[PDB]
Amino acid sequence: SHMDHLPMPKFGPLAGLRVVFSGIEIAGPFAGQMFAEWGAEVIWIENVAWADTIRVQPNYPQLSRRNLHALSLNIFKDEGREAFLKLMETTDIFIEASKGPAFARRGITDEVLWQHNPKLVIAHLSGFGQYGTEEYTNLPAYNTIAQAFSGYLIQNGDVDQPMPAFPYTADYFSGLTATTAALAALHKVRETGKGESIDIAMYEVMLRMGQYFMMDYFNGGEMCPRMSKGKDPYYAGCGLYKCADGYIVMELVGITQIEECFKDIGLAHLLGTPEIPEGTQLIHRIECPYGPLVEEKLDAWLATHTIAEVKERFAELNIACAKVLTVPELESNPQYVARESITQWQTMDGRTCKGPNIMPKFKNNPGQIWRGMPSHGMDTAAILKNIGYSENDIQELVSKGLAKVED
Amino acid sequence: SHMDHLPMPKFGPLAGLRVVFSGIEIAGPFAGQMFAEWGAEVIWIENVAWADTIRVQPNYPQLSRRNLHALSLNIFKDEGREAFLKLMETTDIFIEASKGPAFARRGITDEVLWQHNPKLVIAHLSGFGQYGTEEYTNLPAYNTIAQAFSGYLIQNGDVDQPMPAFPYTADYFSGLTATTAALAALHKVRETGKGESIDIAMYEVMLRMGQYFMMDYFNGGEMCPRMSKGKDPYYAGCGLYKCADGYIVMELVGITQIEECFKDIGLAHLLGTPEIPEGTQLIHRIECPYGPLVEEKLDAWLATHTIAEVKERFAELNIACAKVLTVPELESNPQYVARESITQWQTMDGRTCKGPNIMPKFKNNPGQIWRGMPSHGMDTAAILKNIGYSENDIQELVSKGLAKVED
Repeated sequence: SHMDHLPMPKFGPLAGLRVVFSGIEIAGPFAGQMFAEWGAEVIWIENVAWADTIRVQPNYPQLSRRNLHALSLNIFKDEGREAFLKLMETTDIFIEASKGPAFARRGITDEVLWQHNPKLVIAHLSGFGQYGTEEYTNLPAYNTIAQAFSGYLIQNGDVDQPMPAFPYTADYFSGLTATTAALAALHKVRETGKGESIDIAMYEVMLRMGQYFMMDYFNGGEMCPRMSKGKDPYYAGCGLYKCADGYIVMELVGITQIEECFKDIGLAHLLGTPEIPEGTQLIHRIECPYGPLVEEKLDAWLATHTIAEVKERFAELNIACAKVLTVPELESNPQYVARESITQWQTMDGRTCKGPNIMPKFKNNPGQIWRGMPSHGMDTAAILKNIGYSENDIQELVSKGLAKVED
Repeated sequence: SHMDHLPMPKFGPLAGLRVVFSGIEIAGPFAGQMFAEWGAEVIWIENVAWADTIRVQPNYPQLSRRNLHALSLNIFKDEGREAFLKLMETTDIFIEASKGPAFARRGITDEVLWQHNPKLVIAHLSGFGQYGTEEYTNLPAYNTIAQAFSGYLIQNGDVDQPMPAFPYTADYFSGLTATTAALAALHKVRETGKGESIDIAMYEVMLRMGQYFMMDYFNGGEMCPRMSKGKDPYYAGCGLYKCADGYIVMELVGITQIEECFKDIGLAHLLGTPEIPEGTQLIHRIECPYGPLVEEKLDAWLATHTIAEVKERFAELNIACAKVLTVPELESNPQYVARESITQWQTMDGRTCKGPNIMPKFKNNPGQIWRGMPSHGMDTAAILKNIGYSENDIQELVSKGLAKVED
């Protein structure tokens, strides 16, 4: 009835949307919790005997589990499964992260889910997909493995040292993709009244994100080299450089930009040559015989100049650049301050917690932080009551080990 | 009327949705084109005198601009602005990437957009946001700058060499976020009938993606160190390692996993000590005095073993691992083959093009590739006719330099 709902402020583009997620750590819960940043009612399912392993992390979970309601229920066993499937009847979106088609193996097929709610949007997040070969389909999902398997890892790092993107980059791309896809499927529901199942394989997500140069390989050209110390694989004066008192990123692009920079770095005599003709806008480091010399002289000029000096000079010449900010430099940055990009909120246990604000910024229906990370099973009793369980019913579930209520 | 629509197959969760985007290169167009992967009608706006600079890229645009309709129109000038605002009247989502609030500066405020369509969802993608300080707000958007400004760059790379995530990682996270947020705002429209404006600042996107360890810094702990050659900052036996014939990623986690691996690598005598007690599941490299020795012996054992040998042994011990696949190894991988993860389609000029399939995989309404990348202004005439312009009207726009039709 009208009294049977979880209380929370009405806000955001997703007010009134009912999302439930089953999963631990980053990828799945990130996908689920994003809905909550933007106003949805999101229920975080944890197992009864053991909580989400994210909780071991000392601070991150205060951000990654904010705005959530906590259910602790064994969704695969007896009366716990009955409770889970009852919950599905009023759920709009269900997100789960598993080792392949684990839900189907345990008897909760999409068919079973749709029996309880034909409108349900189901997002399955896995390392290798819901179907494929016997060898790969049921393997564990890890960010490093997804990067390794997708060709993402091999293109990150230094010339002679590949490295993964950090931190847990594949988990975030995959989780975000799941949010996106579920919202898209939701659109279809609002016209047809028929749900959807989404097969998000982490390696396919990362495959797409690594295509900029890989498309050359697939279509008759060559795969790009890895960066050298964060410098562009192809274009001189682009990427990461070291100054006297820290790092900068820069983009040496444009006629006057190249002309005046060359003069500064002692290479004026290279201008107007066949190798660097009048009107050159971009220097290809491999194709141009002077590529390595340009880098040598650029490094030397930057090495003896401070970031402020470099920024001042690059501002004069309209060369796009930015200091590589260290973590201690973010909070006091005037743009961060003006936009309240880092904010504070209260934890459930009375402490001020610091971290990023809601992103992005919706004008008419902005997101907000309305509750800190909940404890294990904190909202179990309320959720079960809302879907028709008596106090006696809930007690029975708890004694049978099928649910856990508040600490 | 019913005859005034752009022809395309009905498919995907987003069939019938009308999306328009203004922008070049990656971030904005990636956001817009994703809608088209999943069935939406998406119109790509290009300037009249110059096309999207993405077109200079030899192969990537065949992937990044597939499934699109091409409009070439000067949306800020005279009759071109009139045409653009008329188009907005039947558009569901407008995405634009600009240097801050450039649209408002040029007279196309959100207020003006909503005058023509009060339901419109507007997504503004920029480097530093739609508001803030005079110093930062109107600066150019670059992937490297976003990584530098957000604390993402400083945490990627090697101990003594920071590097950006590759390729153009911030452009993809930011574009994807814009898609997600626009789809969320779309939900709100379908109940209230009122549109939304979304301020997606690239640095705020990347700020969120780099929080796993940064949340410790903000809340009384320490920022993590950078990885050493792709190895986990904290946990021994986790991350990237070099074998005899290539690289692997691994996860040394678990009691028997550590016990039997130690035996293999010549460290059996370290088991059952105060430093590595019976029942150790995870080795903290900094806290454990044997951390460096474990790495030394692990490197040595892996260095003399092939990937097949390592995989075979790690499969026996239930240690999660994967070969770092090179780009040439993807197509023939049995999982890629089974899932058709890499596919082919026809370009507009009659050639077979190779690249990733649609991701993710929707069960009931799968995405498909229905058209190759269009040419500059290819669909201008059709789009303008649909919104009420005569052949004479279009000719007038073309002669005035306000529109470009097909080559």
